[PDB]
Amino acid sequence: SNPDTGTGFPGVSSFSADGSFATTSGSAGLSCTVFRPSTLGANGLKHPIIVWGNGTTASPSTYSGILEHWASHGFVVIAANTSNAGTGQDMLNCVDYLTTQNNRSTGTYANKLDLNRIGAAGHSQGGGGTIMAGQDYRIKVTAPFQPYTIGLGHNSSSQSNQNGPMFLMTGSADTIASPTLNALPVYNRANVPVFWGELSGASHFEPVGSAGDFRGPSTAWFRYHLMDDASAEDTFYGSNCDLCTDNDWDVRRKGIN
Repeated sequence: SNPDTGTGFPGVSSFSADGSFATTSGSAGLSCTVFRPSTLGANGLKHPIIVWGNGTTASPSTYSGILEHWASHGFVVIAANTSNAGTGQDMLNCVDYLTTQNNRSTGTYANKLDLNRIGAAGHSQGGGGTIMAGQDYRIKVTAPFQPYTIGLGHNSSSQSNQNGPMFLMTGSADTIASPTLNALPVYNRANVPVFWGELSGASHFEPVGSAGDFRGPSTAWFRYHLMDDASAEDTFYGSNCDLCTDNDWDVRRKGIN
């Protein structure tokens, strides 16, 4: 038996493998898709939320592996349907949707959600959208996967106006959202703690589907910040953090030791 998280959720033996929760997916109104535990609210718990923004041209289903993976850990994961998530607006609309649905008398989400534990994540233009959305006071932490910030609705003003800590992921072989042009400015302008991991040899497609080597670390990040999972702290924090000592990763950290 792994120790429970600080917010009362089950502990896990692997961040890269499925959690304990059976999952389902479906519409969350006309503008969003949800991946979530089939049963919400066991043990009187309220579920944290991850909001997702798709890459350019993509749909929620492009990332169904990663999104259902987080759902299996206990997260209610809501994806904006749009293939152009760059302004962050569609993603923040997801928070509005879940807020409404949580505050209803009855419904799937009625008094089942922890609105104080919302994070955001996305790929490419959706990673840019994550940074745009990450300015909002309701977004506690972000995880942009290979963000595209040099066009497609991005406003670089957002980068110095983040609400909470960022786990910036890039691939060193990403030629679509080149990290020098797209991620280095984000890191430099950030007003919050930033953990930047650049996965060695990773292309722009690594985040697709089950998100490959980004899956485990992104799960650790949200479990740490949204679930107070102590066991995840050592992935990011301390001099010899797991990412820091793993040669697959090139790490830069700002406001984190």
